[PDB]
Amino acid sequence: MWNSRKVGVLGGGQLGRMLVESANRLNIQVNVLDADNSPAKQISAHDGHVTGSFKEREAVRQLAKTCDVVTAEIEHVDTYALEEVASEVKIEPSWQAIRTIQNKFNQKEHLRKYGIPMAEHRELVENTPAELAKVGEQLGYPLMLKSKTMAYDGRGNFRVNSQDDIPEALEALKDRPLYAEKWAYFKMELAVIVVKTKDEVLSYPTVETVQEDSICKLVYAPARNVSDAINQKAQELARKAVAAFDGKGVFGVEMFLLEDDSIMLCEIASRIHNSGHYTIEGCALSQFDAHLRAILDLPIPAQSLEIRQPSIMLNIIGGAAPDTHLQAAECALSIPNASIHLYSKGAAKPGRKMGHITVTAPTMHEAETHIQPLIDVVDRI
Amino acid sequence: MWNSRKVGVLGGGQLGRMLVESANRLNIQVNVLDADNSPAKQISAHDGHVTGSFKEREAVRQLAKTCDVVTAEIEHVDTYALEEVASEVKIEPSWQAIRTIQNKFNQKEHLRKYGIPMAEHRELVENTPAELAKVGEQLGYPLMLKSKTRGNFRVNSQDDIPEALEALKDRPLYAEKWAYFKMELAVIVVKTKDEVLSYPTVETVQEDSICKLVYAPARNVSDAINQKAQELARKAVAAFDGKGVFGVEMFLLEDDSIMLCEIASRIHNSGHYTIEGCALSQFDAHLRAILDLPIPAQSLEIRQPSIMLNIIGGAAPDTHLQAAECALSIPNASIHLYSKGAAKPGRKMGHITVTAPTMHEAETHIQPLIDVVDRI
Ligand SMILES: Nc1ncnc2c1ncn2[C@@H]1O[C@H](COP(=O)(O)OP(=O)(O)O)[C@@H](O)[C@H]1O
Ligand SMILES: Nc1ncnc2c1ncn2[C@@H]1O[C@H](COP(=O)(O)OP(=O)(O)O)[C@@H](O)[C@H]1O
Ligand SMILES: Nc1cncn1[C@@H]1O[C@H](COP(=O)(O)O)[C@@H](O)[C@H]1O
Ligand SMILES: Nc1cncn1[C@@H]1O[C@H](COP(=O)(O)O)[C@@H](O)[C@H]1O
Ligand SMILES: [Mg+2]
Ligand SMILES: [Mg+2]
Ligand code: NA
Repeated sequence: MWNSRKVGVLGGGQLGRMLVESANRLNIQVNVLDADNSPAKQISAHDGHVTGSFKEREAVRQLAKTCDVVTAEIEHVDTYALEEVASEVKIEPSWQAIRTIQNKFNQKEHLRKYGIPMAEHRELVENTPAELAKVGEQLGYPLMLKSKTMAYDGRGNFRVNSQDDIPEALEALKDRPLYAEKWAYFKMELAVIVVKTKDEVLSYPTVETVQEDSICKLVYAPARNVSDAINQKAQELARKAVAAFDGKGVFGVEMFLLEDDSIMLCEIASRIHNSGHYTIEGCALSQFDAHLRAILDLPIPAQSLEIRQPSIMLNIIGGAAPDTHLQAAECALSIPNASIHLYSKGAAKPGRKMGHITVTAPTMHEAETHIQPLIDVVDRI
Repeated sequence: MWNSRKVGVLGGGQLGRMLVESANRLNIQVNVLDADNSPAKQISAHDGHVTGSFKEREAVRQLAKTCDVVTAEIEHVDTYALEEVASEVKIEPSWQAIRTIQNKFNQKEHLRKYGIPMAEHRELVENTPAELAKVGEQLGYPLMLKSKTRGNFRVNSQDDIPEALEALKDRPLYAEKWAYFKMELAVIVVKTKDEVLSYPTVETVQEDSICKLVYAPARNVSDAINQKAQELARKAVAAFDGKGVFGVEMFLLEDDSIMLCEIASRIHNSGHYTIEGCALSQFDAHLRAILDLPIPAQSLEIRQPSIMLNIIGGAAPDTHLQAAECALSIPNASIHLYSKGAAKPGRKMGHITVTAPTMHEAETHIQPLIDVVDRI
């Protein structure tokens, strides 16, 4: 009815899985495109999934020929197959938004036309040290070396501190299209989850995030020690970046806070984002519930995106050992107020996002205290 | 690891479903024994499930054979069948405790040995008019005609006896002395290998004999009554062997004293609010309890006032859809549909839990949904 439609999700990792939990609560059929038995398929026992990859032309097209709206839980999808099937199903958010967004360098130039403040950069026309060395004397060291495509979870980033790191950097991001970014000296990082609807623009509070080795680690929601003046500029900034893109759906906005208190965009995501996991226990409508509603033109009471109590989300990243992530979840079993989410991801690879723990509390202070020991254990591994 | 043990659950209705939701978060495998595509199995795509009824000796024996522990999501389960296998698989909570509980008369007699304040009652051996009549004289009217095993009949005076008896024909009974409560109460208790914990006392509301609404916590009920209820609950449940979540329904008497209504040996309707209401739901709590995992006390506390509205089948096989479609627009409304599909009259189709910082506030948001459901 309002829930008879089928939703095609390109990608079926943890994100796709949180989306399915939300789908399941409303009895909306979610057909997933990804490997068999992926995280999302694991909790949706029916026959509509499609086996194959989201960057796969014919797999992308089959999914679409069987669903009323096709969405994505990842950006590195075949937007060409999507333009091809644009006539057979609705796509939200838009294939052009995804195509743009999926190339970081391209995303950025798209936004610069829009006024968006963002770190200086230089594309790398070949992958020579000569080239890099050059760009180095153009924007200084260190600098962030980055792959234009396929990057997520710090996977296409490489900090270059000196000209002596050059070969390692290049090796590291071997055979990928690159660009370098002038350093961003942030006093903190922020993120706003924006929701684009048929007739409205909604958003959650600004949160403070902490990244290490280029990967998100913690999220404090709402953001600590930030004036309502900053929260605000942050929010405007985020809505602006989003308005630059076509589509209904949840959008993730990453910004850096300058020592000067001014704001910079770090990157924009045309999907459900790690920065918003706290919404599950943190608000009445999680980002995941929100996103389905948006792409299905279902209501979204704004009150439901307000934060119920303070919270902190800690990621459970693969460590040196492959058992290691379990030890963290295990410790979480004893943190008061800690909600544990394991991704059913398989082999835990170092740096691999394997699950998250979200801790709430009537006050940050107290949420901070409940979680310390778990960060402590997490830290020593 | 700590989450490599297998859980087999008898039943795959909305209860097993939420129980499955919780294990999927922990990636703990659940083999459900029930029909195919049961609400629960649909959210658990693996091959360990068993197709059958939890009333058939063999379906059951098959499930134990593939689990570490066996638990249940419905009370009417075969406990002799379960008994048989307590040799091959651990059963939590006890088949004995289950067996005792699923008979309300026996459940009742075990609990008097323990001091559980309850209604006086009288066992009907004959299901004869003359026998009932006598009882009535000791107990007074009206009184509650009850089956030990929809199964109740309020009897007002001598004359209703007749109607009252066919009314509960086939079944054996005992009648209960009237309870003049001013409110109904419920406590979700958690029996751990080591302790008996409870979540807060909540107020429950019925309609046509089916839970309709629950107010968490119970409205304008002093802190003392709350704790008294919690105490009584914990104490009755401690009279049982085995681990796991137990739901205890109580009567608040006019004099503010508490009387036990009944105990259910499992995750129970009155506790659904614990999903959005507490850091650890009753589903989360059960899985931990049975598997011996920590259960931090604070995680059992109510984060904010919440109200759960059950979504009950009406006359139309779609109506639940109205309720939920109306709820899409209710502020702070967390919707739970059971994928039971086919709406029949009075069937439990889903539930909605609405939260807010204050109970008054939640009542305000949910009102219209109530009217809605009421309109139909
Ligand atoms: N210019 C930069 N200067 C300093 N640190 C950066 C810069 N760009 C990225 N980072 C750091 O790495 C994190 C992840 O980088 P990002 O560009 O967001 O890639 P990913 O797609 O893999 O998220 C950022 O949150 C920030 O900590
Ligand atoms: N002794 C009693 N006097 C008044 N009402 C009673 C009595 N016993 C049961 N009831 C009412 O009947 C409803 C169902 O009774 P209960 O013993 O819980 O039966 P069931 O297991 O069938 O729900 C109760 O929740 C309460 O309203
Ligand atoms: N982190 C991220 C960025 N873009 C998508 N994801 C999530 O990460 C997945 C899987 O990452 P992994 O490479 O560890 O399997 C995606 O499908 C989605 O759920
Ligand atoms: N109503 C109830 C009573 N005891 C448990 N349940 C739940 O009801 C389900 C089945 O309800 P139905 O008869 O409508 O199919 C059971 O599996 C369990 O979840
Ligand atoms: Mg990022
Ligand atoms: Mg009852
Ligand atoms: Na950092």
